Amino acid sequence: EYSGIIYVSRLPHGFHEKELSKYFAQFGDLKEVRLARNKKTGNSRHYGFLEFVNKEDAMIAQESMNNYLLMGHLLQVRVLPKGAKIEKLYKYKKRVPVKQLKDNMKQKHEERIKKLAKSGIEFKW
Amino acid sequence: RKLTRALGRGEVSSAKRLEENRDSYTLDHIIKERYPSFPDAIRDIDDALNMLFLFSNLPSTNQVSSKIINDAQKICNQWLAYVAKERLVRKVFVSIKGVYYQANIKGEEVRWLVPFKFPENIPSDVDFRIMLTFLEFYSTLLHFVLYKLYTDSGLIYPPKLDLKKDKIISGLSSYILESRKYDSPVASLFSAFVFYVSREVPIDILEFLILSCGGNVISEAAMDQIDMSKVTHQIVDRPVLKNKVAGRTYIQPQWIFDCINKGELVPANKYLPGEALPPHLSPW
Amino acid sequence: LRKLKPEGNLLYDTVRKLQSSGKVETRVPVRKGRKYKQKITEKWTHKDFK
Amino acid sequence: AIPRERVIKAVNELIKFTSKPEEELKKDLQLIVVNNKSFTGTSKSFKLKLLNVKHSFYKPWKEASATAVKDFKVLLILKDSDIKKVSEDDLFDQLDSEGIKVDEIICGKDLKTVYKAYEARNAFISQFSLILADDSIVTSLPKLMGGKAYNKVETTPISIRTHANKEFSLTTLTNNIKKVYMNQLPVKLPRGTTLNVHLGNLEWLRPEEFVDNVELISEQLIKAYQIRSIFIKTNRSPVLPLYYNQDVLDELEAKK
Amino acid sequence: EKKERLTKEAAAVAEGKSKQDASPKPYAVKYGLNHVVALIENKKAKLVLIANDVDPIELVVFLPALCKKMGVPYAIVKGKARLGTLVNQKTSAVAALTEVRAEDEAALAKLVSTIDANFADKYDEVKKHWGGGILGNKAQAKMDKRAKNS
Amino acid sequence: FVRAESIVAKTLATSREKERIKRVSILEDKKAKNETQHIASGKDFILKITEGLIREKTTYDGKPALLFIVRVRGPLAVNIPNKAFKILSLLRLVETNTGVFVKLTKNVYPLLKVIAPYVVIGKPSLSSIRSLIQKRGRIIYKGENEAEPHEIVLNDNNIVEEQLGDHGIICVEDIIHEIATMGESFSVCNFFLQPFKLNREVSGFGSLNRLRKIKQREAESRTRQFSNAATAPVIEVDIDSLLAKLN
RNA sequence: CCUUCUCAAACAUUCUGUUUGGUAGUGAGUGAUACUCUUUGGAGUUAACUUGAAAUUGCCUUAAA
Repeated sequence: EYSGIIYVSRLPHGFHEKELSKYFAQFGDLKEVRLARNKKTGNSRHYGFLEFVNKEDAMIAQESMNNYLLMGHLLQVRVLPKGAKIEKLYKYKKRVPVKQLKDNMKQKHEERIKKLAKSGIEFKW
Repeated sequence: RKLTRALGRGEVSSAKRLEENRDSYTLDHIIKERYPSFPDAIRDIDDALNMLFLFSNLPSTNQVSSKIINDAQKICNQWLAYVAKERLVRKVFVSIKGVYYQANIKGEEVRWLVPFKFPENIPSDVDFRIMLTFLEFYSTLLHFVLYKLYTDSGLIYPPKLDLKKDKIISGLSSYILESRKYDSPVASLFSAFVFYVSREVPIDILEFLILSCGGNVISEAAMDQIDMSKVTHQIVDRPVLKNKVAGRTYIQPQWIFDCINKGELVPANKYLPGEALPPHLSPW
Repeated sequence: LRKLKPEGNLLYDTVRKLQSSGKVETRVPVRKGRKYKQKITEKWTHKDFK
Repeated sequence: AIPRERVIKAVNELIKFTSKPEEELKKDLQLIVVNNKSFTGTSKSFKLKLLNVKHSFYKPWKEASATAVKDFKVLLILKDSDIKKVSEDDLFDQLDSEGIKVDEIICGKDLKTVYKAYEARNAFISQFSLILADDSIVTSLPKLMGGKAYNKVETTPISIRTHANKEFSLTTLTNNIKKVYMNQLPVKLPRGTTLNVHLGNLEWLRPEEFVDNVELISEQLIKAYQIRSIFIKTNRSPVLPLYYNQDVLDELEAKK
Repeated sequence: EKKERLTKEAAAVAEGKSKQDASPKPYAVKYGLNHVVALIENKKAKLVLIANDVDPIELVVFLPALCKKMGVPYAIVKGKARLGTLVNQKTSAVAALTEVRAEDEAALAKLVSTIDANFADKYDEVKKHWGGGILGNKAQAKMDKRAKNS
Repeated sequence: FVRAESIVAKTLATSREKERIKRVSILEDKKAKNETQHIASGKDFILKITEGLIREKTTYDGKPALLFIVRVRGPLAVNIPNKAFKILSLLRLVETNTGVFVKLTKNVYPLLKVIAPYVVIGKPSLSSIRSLIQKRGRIIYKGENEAEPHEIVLNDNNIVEEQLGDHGIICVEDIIHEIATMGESFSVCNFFLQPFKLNREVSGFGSLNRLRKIKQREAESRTRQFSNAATAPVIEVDIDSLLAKLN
């Protein structure tokens, strides 16, 4: 038999933790919610997780929204076995001397030149 | 019902088709059988004109359908332009509830109101659709009788109105007259006069009187968007007045009221405010 | 005359003229009213969706 | 500037290198790269810097895709008011004479209606290699067509002076498209310091024309962005220094 | 719309001299029952719709079986006037879709993927179950009190 | 219940509004800072839409003038942003189909540019303002009574004396001249006037008037353009013809 | 169940030329060529290739009722 945790999928844009919380409050008191945001130019990879409190709340929500529709994604949803222990996905926003390095440039210029020379593709300079 | 069926089923092109393809009702046969025709009509138009000039002033909201209002305003101004161009007013009496008039139009002397142009407030205790229906009947009535009037005078009925005038004043300069002596003496009083009215006083009742008693006019407020060449008179109801000039007498409208109400053309001696007034000297 | 505040509601007064001159009966516009409950209950379909 | 004989022997060196050791298609197309001081940071522009060139390679490209299967070809996307104004008869009068041909004409309402279905969107546009869009539209596009087009420079859009100020008529653009086809080419500018450019391919025009073309763009780029150093490869090879400027290197911490 | 199309195309064929194809192609549902069932067994449908509420049910019972056989994604809509709303008839009792403008190809293709999600597994349980085994409240309370006492 | 489709469309609409308001606000910030190397176009523009319709674009080069505006509902999903809630709460245009006048300038132009999708705009005529103020208009007034859950229609110019005699102002006709000719500073009047509660042009929900609602929505979504370009012109109409319906 | 930053200047007229600036994205991944930084922490830049928008875990009031 299952756990209260749920897996969801195929989310569209504009659908965030606030939307999940306010929507799925209706199917009972929600314990905690979390979705999948990118850690780079932070936007969703269109899935998430939730447990409202209960196994029965989870399964009735799944029975309702198993193949639910909106514009041209459609939500699929999975009740899990016991536990399954949401652990991760901290929320991520959109993350935002001269002569010494000149000698470094000057020497590694020669280094790349000898590297292409010993490939071997011969070169002056 | 058909339209409702249509809009439930969609079919909005068909709904427009239904609405354009209908022929609503008219009341010409009702009038021209109920009133035989002319003297009775002009006798009993008074209660019509009262409610019309009321509805032209009161505000638009639900229960109003302000197309109604602009129609009533149009026929009101048509009526006023006809009677003022043909120079018939016989009494005037200012009061708190607007002003009553009196005119010997083709025999019987019709008395009627034109209220003050101000934002009255509504009870929401009166029942309205009855009064609207009254108005629709009266509007049709006046449309018929006024067509008859313009025609028997001989005139281009109904009057066009130039938008550049309508957008500045929306007055009696609008609804311009095109054809196809007088009441002797009280027509053509102020003959060859010019009144520069101050902005301070409301033209809403000055201009019917002034144009009935023939004389040209210019307003202060009229030139807000855009000469005093031959101006003869100045009018104001302000305590202080400046820079007053010698070309004009600086007078009050009770002068006009007494002048037409007695047909005497009293001087402007008891005038040039802020001296007090000969109080109203009502006709009754 | 700028001082002049008009007074008296022409709606009330002309309606008095209407009721006075024997054209119309004296009346309220009075708003809605029901005698019985017009009972609510649930459709068959919502009742048996199980 | 670069020694032109160094440029000559460099291109000879590249072609004789790649002459002998999908694979050749991946490994033959020429790329040219440049480092600069630093590019415009925290500002993701998507315009393309248009260089002037004397010999374009798109005529070889159509000549090569006539044999190959990819069918190198053009796109042209317009404002909504314009497809009714324009037709294929006019370009049939104009462009076949000087010897090219447009493939189709299309609008943005069609972009947002029939080139949704993102699969079908990318499948549609990946057929196209060369993209021409309006100055008016270029800002609006990336909400419409999406970054799959913009990562690749083939798909990535470009403005064009369409509107003869005002009340656009065709000829002011029909000559401009001839100019940008035959005598100008794009350049992209990413974040950071590095900038690669898909110059062309080795089966297209000879080294004797490629050499003065690269000389042209290099001399107009050294003045443009205060570039750091210049290299080349074809799609695996290590970087070939043909201009390594050092007076440009000393002002970097002077900026600080 | 037809008569506007005709008064267009009469001038179009009189002056422009087309083949009566100057006007464009239509893209529309196809709504006669015999039309539908003829198109099926040519497999010229991508979605058909079926109305539950038909008392002459013999008209309709063969359709889901036949659509299953020909592998076409049937669907039983609730309401026949609902289907008439989109043909401009009172009742149609079916509608179909065979050819679409490109801008809803994904819409249709995904709609099919919803429909078979709603039906393909439900087909096993619809047929093994004889509906309508239900009693009224008095008999129900009778047997409930009997089970309670026993 | 809360219509999940409506939830997500609401989120998208408010996010799009957030994008465009931030866009134009920071645009105007860098305009005022005058570092104008990277801006698409450095000047205002004015589209005077008139009557498939007739379009005329122009620039301000103020030459200041006045305008009259109305809150219209929309667009169509949005839970509002603070960065227009504060503005229109100051301007007293919420509880919509409400009218207020305004004096135009460069301080206030971009405020029109942000509020524009929520609102309809155009200049009035002398007849139109005269009709408006003689038919409509209200006052908050205090003394000897009346702890102000209060409203008063204009019927007394002695109120204009006792509240604007300090300005040397009586005579709401004289107020109207001040307004129409842009006389002495326009601002006691704007802060005072208790702005106009106009009427919805069509009540209905009979099968007839529903049709007029649909035609009305066709007309407004035709004439208005929520282009959100951040360089697009302002929109201006025949208000003289419109408030004939709306008054 | 919305629907997308769909033009601005300068010049001299060529209805047409030069320059100017104007976009921060569906995501998932596939392997892979080179450049900066600074301390290992790799952050950012660099060829092209698939996927039905795919998927399980990377500190305001009439748009009401």
